[PDB]
Order: sequence, then C-alpha cells, then structure tokens
Amino acid sequence: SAWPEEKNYHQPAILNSSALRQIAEGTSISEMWQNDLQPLLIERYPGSPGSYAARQHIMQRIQRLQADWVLEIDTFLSQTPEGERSFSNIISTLNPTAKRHLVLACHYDSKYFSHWNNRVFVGATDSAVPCAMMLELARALDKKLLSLKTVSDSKPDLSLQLIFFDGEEAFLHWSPQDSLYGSRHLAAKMASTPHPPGARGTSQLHGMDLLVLLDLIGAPNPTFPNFFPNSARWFERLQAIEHELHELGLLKDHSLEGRYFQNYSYGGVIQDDHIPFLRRGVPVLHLIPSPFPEVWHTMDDNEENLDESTIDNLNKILQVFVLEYLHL
Ligand SMILES: Cn1cnnc1C1CCN(c2ncccc2-c2ccc(F)nc2)CC1
Ligand SMILES: [Zn+2]
Repeated sequence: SAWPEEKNYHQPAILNSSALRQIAEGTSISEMWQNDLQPLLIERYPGSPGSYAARQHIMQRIQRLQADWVLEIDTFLSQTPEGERSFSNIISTLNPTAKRHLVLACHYDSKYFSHWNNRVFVGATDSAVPCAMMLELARALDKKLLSLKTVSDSKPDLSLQLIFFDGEEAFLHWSPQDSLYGSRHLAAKMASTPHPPGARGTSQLHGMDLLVLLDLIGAPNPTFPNFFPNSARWFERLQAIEHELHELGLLKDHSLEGRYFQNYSYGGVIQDDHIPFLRRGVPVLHLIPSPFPEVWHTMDDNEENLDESTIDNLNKILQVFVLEYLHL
C-alpha cells in the first residue's frame, strides 16, 4: 500500500507542561550512571572480553524491563586489517511485526588503541554514554512503552526499536572497508528482508520511520547542527522541547545562550553508522556534535570528563521526543 509514505505525514502528539514535569522527574541520572553506564566503561573492541560483557550487560538490562522487548543478535564474520573477526549487532524491538518503527541507535564497540601509560581507551562519549542513554530511556519509559503491547486500530502501526551497532570504529585507517562493519552489514540485511513478512516490494528499511543515531555525547556544551533537510522538522522538535523544558525550570545548569540544538547546518559529510541507511533513503536525525568533544579519540575520553547535567538534560529531551513521536 502507501504505508511506507506514512512517515512523511507523521506528526508528534505534543506533551503539556504537567506531562513534561512528570517525564523530567521520572528519569534518574544517578541510576543510569551506576547501573547502565559504569559497566560499559571498559575496553570493548570486537572479540575482546569487554565486547562480550558489553553485549551481556545491554541484553540483561533490557530483559529486566516489563515492556515486551524482543532481542536479536545479528552475528557475522568479516575480514579486517587484523584478520577475520566476529561482529554482533544487538537489536531490541517492540512489536517486531508492526510495519513502522522509530529507531534509536548507537555503537557499543570501543576503538582499539595500544595501552599508553597504565591507561586504556574506554570511549566514554564514544559511545558508552549514548548506550546508557538508550538503556535509561527504555527503563524510564517502561510503563508507557508497555502500552504498545495493547493492540488498537485507533493508533498508527508504529513502535520502537533500539540498535546497538558493533564494529563502528576503524581498526587501522578509516575507510569504506575499514569502518562501519556492523551498520554496513545490518543495512544490507534489512534492505534484503521483506517487511512486513510476506510483502511484495517493501523491505525492513521501508519500515524505518526515522533513524536517530546518538554518537559522541557526554561532553559539556555540545552543539548539534541540523544536518539534513528531510529530518529538519524533527530536529526543530528537539529545539522546541529543549526550549520548553528550559522555560519550565526542568533542566539543570542550562542557559538559552548555551543551548545544544542549533539552527545551522554543517559544511561537510560526517561518516558514521547512519551512512549505509541514509544512502538507501532512510531518514536520519544524526545526534552527533560539531565540533566533536575535545577528548575525542584520547585516553581522556573517560568518566571524569563527562558532564552529568548535560547528559541528564539530554535524557529528558530525548525521552520527551520519543513519547511525542509514538503518541504516548
Ligand atoms: C563517528 N565517529 C565516532 N568516532 N569517531 C568518529 C568519526 C568517524 C568519521 N571520521 C573519519 N572520517 C573520514 C576519514 C577519517 C576519519 C577518521 C576516523 C577515525 C579516526 F580514528 N580518525 C579519522 C572521523 C571520526
Ligand atoms: Zn570514535
């Protein structure tokens, strides 16, 4: 049918002030910090013990929730500059046979570097915080997301998916063949896979309303450009949510002159896990700052250099965004 075009006309169900206060009060940065983030602050490049531990951690944290998440592990082999390696994308889906999903994503691998001093790269912004933000969103909205389990003809056929990509980082020199291992694999698989099952023509990529990719988040004073015109209206919703939460007194250490979501765009093309989706026509909201964090790809990309209030603030904005999108 014309269902793959529904995303083009889809509108948010905007939350009122008292709902905004409830969402702000319902997320806990200290609980995220201890229970979702700190266990991921480990070396976790492909095939390392930390890769397996990261995956177990993400999966166990989703499995304890009441909403009916369906977990799948998309495991495959690829040649790399270091020789053949195994990669595992984690896909967590509410209502897997719904035609449409809003997709939130990040990479859970860490870049490989040799141990300078007695120090290891743990990629706190890149992307342990994004992962933790997705896990906290799933926990904080769990009661609301539990209502998607209820079938109803008064609601679009739309639900939520989380993707935690493996192998985003280059092993040696970033290039088309050394980078994006997980996302290139998963976009190709999805493009090839009928959706809904038994359909003619339409693939799982037609089902992706919008790919919201979080990356390099956790530094103070981030500035996110509005990268793409086909997601500019959704970006402007993040600006509006930020502004309203500010005005209601629900953000912390936040000024309108230091706001995160900016009017301007970006002069180049940033390569990331969204590329294999974007080149096949999926709309993307790329929540990556420009400039990148000062600590990018250094041993100082660590817990000490994260900003609690910034991440808390962004948690509130993202949670509101997702509820508005899904009409919850
Ligand atoms: C998105 N992301 C996460 N961590 N690093 C990145 C970007 C990915 C794209 N990047 C590059 N793009 C084109 C050519 C080279 C790079 C690059 C990638 C990795 C690296 F370590 N150095 C340069 C910059 C870093
Ligand atoms: Zn990186």
